[PDB]
Amino acid sequence: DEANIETHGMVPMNRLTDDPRWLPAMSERVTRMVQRDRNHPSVIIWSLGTESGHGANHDALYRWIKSVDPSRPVQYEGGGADTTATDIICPMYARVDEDQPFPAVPKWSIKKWLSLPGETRPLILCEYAHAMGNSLGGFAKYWQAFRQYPRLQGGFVWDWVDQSLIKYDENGNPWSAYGGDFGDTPNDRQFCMNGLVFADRTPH
Amino acid sequence: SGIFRDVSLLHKPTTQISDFHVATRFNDDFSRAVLEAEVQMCGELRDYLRVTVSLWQGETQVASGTAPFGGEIIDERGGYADRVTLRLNVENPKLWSAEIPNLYRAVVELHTADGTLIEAEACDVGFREVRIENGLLLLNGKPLLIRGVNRHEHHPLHGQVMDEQTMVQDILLMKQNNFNAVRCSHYPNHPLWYTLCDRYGLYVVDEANIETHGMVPMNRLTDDPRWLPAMSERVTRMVQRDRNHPSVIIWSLGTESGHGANHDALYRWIKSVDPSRPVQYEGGGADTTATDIICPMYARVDEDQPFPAVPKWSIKKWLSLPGETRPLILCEYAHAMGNSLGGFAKYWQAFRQYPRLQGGFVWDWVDQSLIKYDENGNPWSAYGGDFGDTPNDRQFCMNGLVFADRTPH
Ligand code: NA
Ligand code: NA
Ligand code: NA
Ligand code: NA
Repeated sequence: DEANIETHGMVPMNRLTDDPRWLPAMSERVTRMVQRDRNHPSVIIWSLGTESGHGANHDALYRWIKSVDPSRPVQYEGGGADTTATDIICPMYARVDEDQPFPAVPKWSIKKWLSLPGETRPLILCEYAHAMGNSLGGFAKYWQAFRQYPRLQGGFVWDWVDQSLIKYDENGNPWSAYGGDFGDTPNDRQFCMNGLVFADRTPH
Repeated sequence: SGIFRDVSLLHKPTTQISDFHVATRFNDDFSRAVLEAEVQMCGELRDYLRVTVSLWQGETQVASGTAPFGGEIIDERGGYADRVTLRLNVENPKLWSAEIPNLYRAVVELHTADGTLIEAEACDVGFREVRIENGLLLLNGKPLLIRGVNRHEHHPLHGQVMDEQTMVQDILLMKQNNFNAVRCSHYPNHPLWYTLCDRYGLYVVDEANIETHGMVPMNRLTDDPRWLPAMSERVTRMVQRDRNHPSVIIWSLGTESGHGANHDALYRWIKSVDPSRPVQYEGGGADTTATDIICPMYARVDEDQPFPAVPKWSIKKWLSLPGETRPLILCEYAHAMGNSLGGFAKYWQAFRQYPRLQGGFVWDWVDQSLIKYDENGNPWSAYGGDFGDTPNDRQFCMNGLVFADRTPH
């Protein structure tokens, strides 16, 4: 269960989440979620949101959940996927054997990530195997690793269903539309379609 | 068998230096060091006795300390009247490493209050700190990458007798081929070996002469308290002999003797007597309670070998097993028997990518072949069984990177 918080477009990404002025707004998105869904057994992990960098507000809210509901681990990928605000190493698109040493927030090979000096947490990708169009190449490599490494406990494919929308031609025939087809601009065209199934749930 | 090592006569005074330990501790950035030297004596105790430990860097005396015998109070019965600890401060010490083997000379003088010398002992001193922190083996605060090799004391003509020329030839070839460490497989070496490693610069794993591979199970003796005495002497007498050599950075409890209670006892003994060096031992699974380092033999890079009780996990997988945090250094890998070393590059790619994978020691340095001569008097290389010896294990004694005569494979 994930809080409705994402400030991806900010520069840097944690500009708001590290600002105490936004702590109240963020806290409500976290605390009200917990108060609402804390009795559902299906919910086994709480998430502070996504792509909002790592701000002090995250640390405060991470602790609030740990204090209010100890029965569920708390995770958050922002700021490097292994910050002090997450109980689980939850990278997005970190590869199996290849490192992507980006400055500040590198994406280490998941196998290498587990044994970095002093690291002991389990690793579960919150996003991996981007299923955009003709994709999922190398998917088998992730599962061989998941099965061989005890602490590599899986991940969440990105994602389930294409976010395409229906439009109609002059004859009333419907067609699948993506970014920009509604005169919307700027737009990121087909990047909204990353699913394993088509919008009508027909499988890719 | 036989008297395969040097024999000599040593004359010592009645009142003598019976033992001395040198230690070097540092501050956070190694900009300052303290050389601590514990000295013991035998003979009659007298107030006029003194010990002076002086540290030299070339012909320049950098530090010196003098004090009468009588250690600090230790327990309800006092202290050691026959011991004294000198402590010397050393600013900006030149650090020792296999890269730059900086050495100082420590001179231990036993003398009277006004300067009459009774006798003097000394050793080469290498200022270096070896420690494991956050899962990494650190040398002077930096994570090592062991480019090691196992080296038996072998000579095609002289057998197991070691000479300076041969030792020097090996060290030069090792360094010329980018090796920075050696393992005394599987016993304390000829004393000159350590002196050469100290001066030329090689990291050394000093190993007790203990191997019971042929027992069934392998720990039948090492887990038997009845064999604790024999085992303890091979470990303790080794530490007492080589503890002042800077090249020795790790103690080994032996090899292929399974894991028994005796190993646990001796592991603790070393940890208590010499906290300056990590202790390792591969028996019983390479990651038992008797080793500070995960030190498997022939564990593969990506492929697991799930043997029961003592599995050899892929080294990358071994590091992150739940609860594991220790560094991993193979005490043996890349068995170089005959046309071999295929897949060697896979190990080094992993060593470089994973911080906690800090290398290993190749098996091994030189073929254990021996020279025999034909009816025409011409020499040829022989192996298992060529001397009538039986049972024997044939060519299995030749696993080196170089031929017995040191010609490279
Ligand atoms: Na797993
Ligand atoms: Na997308
Ligand atoms: Na490494
Ligand atoms: Na062999």
